[PDB]
Amino acid sequence: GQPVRSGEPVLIKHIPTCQWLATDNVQYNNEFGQEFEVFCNSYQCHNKTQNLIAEKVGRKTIETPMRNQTNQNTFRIVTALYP
Amino acid sequence: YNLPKTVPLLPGHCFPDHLKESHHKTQQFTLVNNVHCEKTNYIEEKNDPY
Amino acid sequence: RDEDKAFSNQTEHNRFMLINLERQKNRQHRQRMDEIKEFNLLAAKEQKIKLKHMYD
Amino acid sequence: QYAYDFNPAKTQSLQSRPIEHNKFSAWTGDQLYRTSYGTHWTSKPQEPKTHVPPGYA
Amino acid sequence: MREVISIHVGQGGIQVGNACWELFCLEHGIQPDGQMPSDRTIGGGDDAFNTFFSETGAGKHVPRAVFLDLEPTVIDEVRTGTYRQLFHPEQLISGKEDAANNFARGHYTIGKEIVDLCLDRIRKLADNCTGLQGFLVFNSVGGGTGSGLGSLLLERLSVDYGKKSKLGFTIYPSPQVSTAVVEPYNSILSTHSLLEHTDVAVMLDNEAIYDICRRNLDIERPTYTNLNRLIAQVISSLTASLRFDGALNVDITEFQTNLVPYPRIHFMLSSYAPIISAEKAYHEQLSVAEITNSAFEPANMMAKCDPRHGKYMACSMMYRGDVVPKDVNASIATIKTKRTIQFVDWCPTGFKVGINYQPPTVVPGGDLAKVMRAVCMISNSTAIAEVFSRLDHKFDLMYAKRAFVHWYVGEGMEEGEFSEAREDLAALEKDYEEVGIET
Amino acid sequence: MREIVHIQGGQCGNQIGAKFWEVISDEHGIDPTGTYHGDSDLQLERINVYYNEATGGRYVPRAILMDLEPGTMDSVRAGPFGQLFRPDNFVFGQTGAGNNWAKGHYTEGAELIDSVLDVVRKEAEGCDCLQGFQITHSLGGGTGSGMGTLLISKVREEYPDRIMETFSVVPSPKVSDTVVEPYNATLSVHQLVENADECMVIDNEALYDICFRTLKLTTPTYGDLNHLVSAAMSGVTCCLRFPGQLNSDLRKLAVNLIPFPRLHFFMIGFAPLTSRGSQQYRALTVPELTQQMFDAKNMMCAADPRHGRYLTASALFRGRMSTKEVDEQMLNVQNKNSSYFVEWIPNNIKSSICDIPPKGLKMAVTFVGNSTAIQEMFKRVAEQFTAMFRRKAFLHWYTGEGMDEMEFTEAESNMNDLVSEYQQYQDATA
Amino acid sequence: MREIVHIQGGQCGNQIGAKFWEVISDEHGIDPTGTYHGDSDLQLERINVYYNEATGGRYVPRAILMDLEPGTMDSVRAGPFGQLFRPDNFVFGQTGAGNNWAKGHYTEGAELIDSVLDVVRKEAEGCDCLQGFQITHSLGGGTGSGMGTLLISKVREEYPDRIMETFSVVPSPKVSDTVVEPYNATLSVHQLVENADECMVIDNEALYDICFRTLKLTTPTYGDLNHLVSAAMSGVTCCLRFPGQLNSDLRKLAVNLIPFPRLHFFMIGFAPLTSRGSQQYRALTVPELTQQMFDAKNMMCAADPRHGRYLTASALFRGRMSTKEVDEQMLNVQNKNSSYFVEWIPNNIKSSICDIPPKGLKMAVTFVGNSTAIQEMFKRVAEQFTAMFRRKAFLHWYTGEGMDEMEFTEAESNMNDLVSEYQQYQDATA
Amino acid sequence: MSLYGVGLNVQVDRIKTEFRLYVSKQKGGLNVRNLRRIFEQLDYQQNGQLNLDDFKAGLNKFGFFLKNVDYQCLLKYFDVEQNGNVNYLAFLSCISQTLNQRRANFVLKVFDSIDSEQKGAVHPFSLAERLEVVKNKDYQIGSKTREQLVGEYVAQFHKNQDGLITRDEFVSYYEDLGLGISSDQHFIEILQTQWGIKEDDDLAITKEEVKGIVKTIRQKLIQKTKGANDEFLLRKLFKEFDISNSGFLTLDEMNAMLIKLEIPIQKRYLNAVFSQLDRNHSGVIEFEEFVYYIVNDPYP
Ligand SMILES: Nc1nc2c(ncn2[C@@H]2O[C@H](COP(=O)(O)OP(=O)(O)OP(=O)(O)O)[C@@H](O)[C@H]2O)c(=O)[nH]1
Ligand SMILES: Nc1nc2c(ncn2[C@@H]2O[C@H](COP(=O)(O)OP(=O)(O)O)[C@@H](O)[C@H]2O)c(=O)[nH]1
Ligand SMILES: Nc1nc2c(ncn2[C@@H]2O[C@H](COP(=O)(O)OP(=O)(O)O)[C@@H](O)[C@H]2O)c(=O)[nH]1
Ligand SMILES: [Mg+2]
Repeated sequence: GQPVRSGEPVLIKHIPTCQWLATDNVQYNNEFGQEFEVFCNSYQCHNKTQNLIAEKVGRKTIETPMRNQTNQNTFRIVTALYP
Repeated sequence: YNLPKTVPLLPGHCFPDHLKESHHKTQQFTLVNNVHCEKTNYIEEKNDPY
Repeated sequence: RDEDKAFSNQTEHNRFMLINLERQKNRQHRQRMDEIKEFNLLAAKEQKIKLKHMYD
Repeated sequence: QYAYDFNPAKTQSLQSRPIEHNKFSAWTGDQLYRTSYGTHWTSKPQEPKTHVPPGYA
Repeated sequence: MREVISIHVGQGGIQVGNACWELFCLEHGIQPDGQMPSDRTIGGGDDAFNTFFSETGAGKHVPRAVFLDLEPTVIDEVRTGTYRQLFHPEQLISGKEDAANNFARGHYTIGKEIVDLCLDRIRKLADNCTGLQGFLVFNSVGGGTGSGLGSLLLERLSVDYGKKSKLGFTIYPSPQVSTAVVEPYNSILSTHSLLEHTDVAVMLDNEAIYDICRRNLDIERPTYTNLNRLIAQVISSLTASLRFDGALNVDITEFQTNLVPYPRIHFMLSSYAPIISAEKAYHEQLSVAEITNSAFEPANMMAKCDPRHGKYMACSMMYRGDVVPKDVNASIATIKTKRTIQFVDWCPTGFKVGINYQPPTVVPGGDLAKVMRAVCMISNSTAIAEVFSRLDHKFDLMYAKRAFVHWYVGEGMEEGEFSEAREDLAALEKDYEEVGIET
Repeated sequence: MREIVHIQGGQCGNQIGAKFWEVISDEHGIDPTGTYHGDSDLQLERINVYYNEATGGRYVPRAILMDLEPGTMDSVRAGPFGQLFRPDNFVFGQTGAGNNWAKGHYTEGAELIDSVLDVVRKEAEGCDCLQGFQITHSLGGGTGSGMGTLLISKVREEYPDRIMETFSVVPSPKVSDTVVEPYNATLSVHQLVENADECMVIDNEALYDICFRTLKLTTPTYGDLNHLVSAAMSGVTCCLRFPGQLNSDLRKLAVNLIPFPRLHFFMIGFAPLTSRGSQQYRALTVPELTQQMFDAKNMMCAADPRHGRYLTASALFRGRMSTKEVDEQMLNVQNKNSSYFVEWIPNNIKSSICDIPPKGLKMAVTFVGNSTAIQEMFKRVAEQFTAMFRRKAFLHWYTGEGMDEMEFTEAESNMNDLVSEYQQYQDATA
Repeated sequence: MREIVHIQGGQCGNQIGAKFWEVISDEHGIDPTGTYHGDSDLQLERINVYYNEATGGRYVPRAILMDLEPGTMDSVRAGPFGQLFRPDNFVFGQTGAGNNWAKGHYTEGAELIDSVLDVVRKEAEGCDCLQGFQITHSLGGGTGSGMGTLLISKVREEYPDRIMETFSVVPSPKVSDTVVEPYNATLSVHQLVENADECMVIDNEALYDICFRTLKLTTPTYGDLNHLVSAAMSGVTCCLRFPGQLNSDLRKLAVNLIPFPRLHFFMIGFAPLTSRGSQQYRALTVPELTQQMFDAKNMMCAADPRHGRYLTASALFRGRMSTKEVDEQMLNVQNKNSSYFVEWIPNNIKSSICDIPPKGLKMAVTFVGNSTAIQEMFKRVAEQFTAMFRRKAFLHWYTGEGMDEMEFTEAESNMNDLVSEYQQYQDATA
Repeated sequence: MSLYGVGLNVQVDRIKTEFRLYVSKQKGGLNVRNLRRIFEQLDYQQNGQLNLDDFKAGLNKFGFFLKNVDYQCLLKYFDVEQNGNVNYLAFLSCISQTLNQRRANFVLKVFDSIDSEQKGAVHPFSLAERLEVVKNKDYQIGSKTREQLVGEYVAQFHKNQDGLITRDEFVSYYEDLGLGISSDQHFIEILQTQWGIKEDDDLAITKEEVKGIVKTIRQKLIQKTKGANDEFLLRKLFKEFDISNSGFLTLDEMNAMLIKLEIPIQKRYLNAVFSQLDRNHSGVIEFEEFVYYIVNDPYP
């Protein structure tokens, strides 16, 4: 419910899949030189957190995320410098 | 719509909080000469030129 | 109108959950801050009584 | 968003609300109004008498 | 209207009183003059101090305490010390000649000229109180005027007031550590005298506290000032329910009604947790589950007695801080399950819990750490029978040759008191044995 | 018309009454200063049941608070909504009870109860047409279990026609809050079975279980426990204050719930209750309400209902709902679990409907049921009492006030006979 | 309306269940939040089969997640699509089975299954007319095998009339994960024969072969393997949720597939399957589909059906098509390969048509058949069991908690009769 | 009933439904426009504010009665400035429908028929001439005081400063009349009988008809040739006659193309499926999109 500012890192996620848009150092060949690929994947941290036992005791809730992510999901919107 | 601005109290939703600096109890009720009496707090006036 | 009543009434429960979750998130933040408070003074007092034990 | 509030309509206590003043006679617009006559034609205290009949005692 | 009047007799009582009364002054915000801080300027003054302090009408506060001693040295220190203007001038009674470690001196010959003066002062303080809950007494059993006057005052109070509750924080001699030579003689004589005159007695021997400071507070050379600070904390938690609101309040009168199965069985030993320095406080989380377990450790007790050698008849514990009724219940259930701790058969329900909101206060220059939870536990058990037996053995060792008895018989007491006092103690030794066997 | 006066004693009684009066003030839209600020007309028609009227148009509850010590009274006066109670309704002593039934019933409460009896007499004569009394007290405490029981007895011979209601916090040995609790519990039960018209047992273990497994909140408090108790209290009497499809007061509840006069011990439960993190998945339907109603873990007592047979039960519904749906659910739950209901009475469930739901909700219900499974608590209390009385430990404290062991023996025998006759109907068959 | 509940046991069942619910939600267009966003109205007509309605119009799956240790369910909750499952449907212990059949069936399963049995009983009560159950678990694990098969026994006793399905992944001996595989695989089969209405055998070797040879995937992962299982699972009940020219539920398949009650072990296949580099060059038609359907390399089991005789078979068709070609294709393949079909049952093929194809494809076919070649899988399991059992290796763990060798003897004894029963109904001729 | 939060919206909705039901049931001389012309007499100063007593008196005069509590909810909702007085203008702003499109279509065409000289305004006597002609066959053209004698059939409307009525009010009066009547067929019959004009569209193609038509198309193709084929067959017509090779399909070409494969769709039916298929609205559709929708679509 808060306005989105231009410039800071953000996240873009698909609503039917809950998968964050991502891009990695994966080579791809095309007429426009060499460029990488864009796909959807959640680059979450590998370490597991005992969320289920936390829920039953009553310490945390589902909507609040518990696992960090890697910066491959970070995107930024860039606008024009001059009017 | 008309959504309530504040949470309504419910069997487990009041949640009293007790993180104060000092939990002191004031002696407001006193029994003297086998007669009940209480302090006159919340009632005092201050002054006026009346 | 029955469909409208269902949507209008369930929205109250939606707001209801958000209030509780937000304030509960507030309470833990304050209580955690009070735990930082305790070890703040204790850390100082450890370096305090260390010198006092050397003398007397 | 916010917690639960106790006082509705923002009713300030009369303790700080202005000061006592000369309205002690608010009810006594009809206090020396007897009802043996009266409340038969009038509802307000009767004027001081100017004339009396014989044997007024 | 919940006032307690404390009695401090002997050097042990007075030196405990100094540490005990500096905590109350700081806890309720009173400067050493009895006056509130000059600047202050908050408003809405709370008269929670009425439990211990009394208002003079305009200005200072005067404690509801009395100090007794026959040697003038320790009192003169108080009258010259930091708190000279706090106590009333004529509520510090001082004698001229010491009792000199003799029970008879302070009970028959020279203690009768002082006991009249104190009873006059006690009546004036009691007449001032409107809701007097009871009396607290502090005395050292292994001393002359400590046990002499202490026994005389308790006897006089029994007929002067009667049903008023009286609590006793005695200081019994250590099993092996000793400062005098004739402690067993006046230990029994005092114990027999106070056997039928006190309501609740707590053992406060010194060697246990020496071990606690070394083990927990990392102090290798403690002093009596350190010990008196720990004892005062026990008192503060014990009476904290009368002046700080809590979820479940407890009263002084609700101690002798639960921890005393029989009139002759009123001896009990106390424990306190967490007694910890900030060395280990920075690491431990100090949860309510952890503190309630540490209170039952025999090494953490305030008396040189092992509860593992006897049964538990009743236990009362008080929680202060941010405790929750959830975890108090859960941890207590675990204690009942533990096989290492067992209760007597005829007492299936064996606890009493008190909850208070005020966290413990910290004294500047003190040794304890600042915490959020604390528990004080008072338990009556059968294991106290061993301290009497060991104290009995030393008395029988001396009394065979009638040593030191001429120092007593010539000071107004008869020879027969030694036999009956020993006779009375002997019955109590296996009296604890009869109550502890299964039906 | 058919108003009820609220009288309470003891620490637990004072706290429960404070929470209940706060809940009632919120429900009726009364500000902390006592001035009506409701928005609908229905919140003013029946305000006379609980609130009196003073000058200036303010309302003061007809509540009486008693205690041998003013500690909890002092604590509750300074709290929120503490200004509603008039100072003349506060009666207090100077000594205290000390968790002693003898002290609270013979030597202190007996000499102190004159003033509170005067106060309750004044209130009863002041009210237009009294409907009954209700009690909140603790059986395990001294002053409560003594003075409240003695007051119950006295007001019972004085008003033999009015109804009686009690909310007793019976002790559970798991939380051994007081070592001398069996004596007080058994004596209070012996006194209560003779006079009390309704009894509702409340257990801290059941409240803890509810607050831990249902609400899923990390820091339970006596505030939350008292809120649960107060919601249960208001649910049973909502229909007396608001209109509905079927009206049912306390007299009708007793009539439709108690089979025999000595069987007047019930268990209560409130629905719906859900966690913050699980409310988004549940629905709001009468079948869900009634399936949570009969869940064993939802009860406010230590007694487990599926170990016994439901003699009679009653439900009081709040909100706009359908008679079809409610009575079909009642019939279905009665038919599918025939082993859980006694056989020689058909249709042993009563339904009541109120059109006004609690604020912030659309449907609610309160369940009161007389089940033969409560005998477990009585048997456990009696066995602890007899085990601790064989050695007659702690008996001298009670004997010092002139009591005699003949009364103890008679109370134990009455409790045993109550347990025997209460178990007899469990195996009874036609 | 003939809805089905889902039970997920073991580590494999949790992973199989996670992907299956992703496909079903996709097939009905359900977002991870729970709000319907489909394109056509047919996706909402029969949504009640798998989803329960909640507040706000969201849908929740009626699936129960069960495991002794919550390590596996911990990862699935935090990942995508971890929000659909209601938190009340997760049950977990504190120890874990650790590939010990008896520990998960006698010691830990016994004291834990009370909770999960209550939950599934509630779910079956809520539905108006239950249609059947389905269980996904593993016979090579501890929690999947022991506590998983015990719950089957309990619900079978309580619901003796409903149909039950199991998607059992019996591990293969070519490459194995657990060294105690023969024990807990053998015991589970003995308990599964007399309680499961149908059995759906899945082997890891077949899954790996399809990906490498048919899909030509150089780096397959369990995510790919779980999808192939999930695709077949939805195809079995596709006609129950969508309209079609011929209707067939789970019960109808049971009638036309099981000649005798003990012969209820099927083997599955799914068509079509092609790589991305070959989609353009292949035209999808009914003759093309039925050719891959009967190919032995396509089926989900390591058992080669060419070594036995097809007792019965059933084919489910998805997608719009006429009926003449479907009828004749089943006829022609029956005539030309008569050597692979037993004779004493004429026309042993079942055909069904559904007109809603899966997303991304125009036509799909799910194949379930009863073949005597499945006896070979039992033979090698008994072969490995007796080789390990003759030395009593690893037996101290099984008999350390009350299990006796008498159980092992009958477990293998029951297997021999099943192997013999299939062989007798393979050479018999009219 | 416990109007704590959303309850205000529910109860006022109940009141609005009750009022609509009442007015629709009586169906007769009473009208919503009759209510507004009653309020201003009680308004006195035209402030737009009325107290609870006057508001209750006015509603009771119309013949509408509610609960004592129900009146409180209306005041609480419609006292926007919290002066203790309801806003009858706001009350009449609600419980007013926007009129159905078919009703709007019929009322607009009648006004167009009356106003053949396209100014958007109609002289009052011109209307009253028509209302009198339809009512009898012997009225005759001439009358003694025809203007004032026949103007009583009109002036239920209102006129602007010029003296002519506007199209805006002509619709406005009829949509006010559309609250006492809740039957579309009865409304159309009343209007046509009043105005001597009965012209409307027969029907519109429905989603069920579109689904049936498209199922007919997709099934007819399958019968031809084999499963892998018929995509080439569909593309073959476009190859045979798409001269410009642009790749766009027109309505005329699609109609003729479907004529070739023994599928003679009606023009109205063909328009409906054509309009449903495209969303760009230029009248041209890519052939690839058409063949995709026809062949490769999981849903009907
Ligand atoms: N724990 C503790 N014990 C003390 C303290 N001061 C004195 N004692 C005890 O007091 C006992 C001896 O008594 P005294 O200190 O001489 O004072 P007394 O009890 O009045 O005896 P008299 O000398 O006859 O007056 C010693 O055995 C100590 O155990 C103290 O500060 N802390
Ligand atoms: N539910 C609930 N129980 C309480 C509360 N306060 C006290 N209790 C219970 O009351 C018991 C003690 O009662 P007590 O204070 O001795 O009663 P009293 O002697 O009449 O004042 C404890 O076991 C508590 O469980 C409360 O606010 N809520
Ligand atoms: N098809 C499939 N099999 C799996 C998956 N994860 C594990 N397995 C198989 O499960 C077997 C191990 O089962 P195990 O975890 O011990 O079962 P549990 O003890 O009941 O939880 C291995 O042989 C794996 O091949 C999966 O995601 N898909
Ligand atoms: Mg000395």
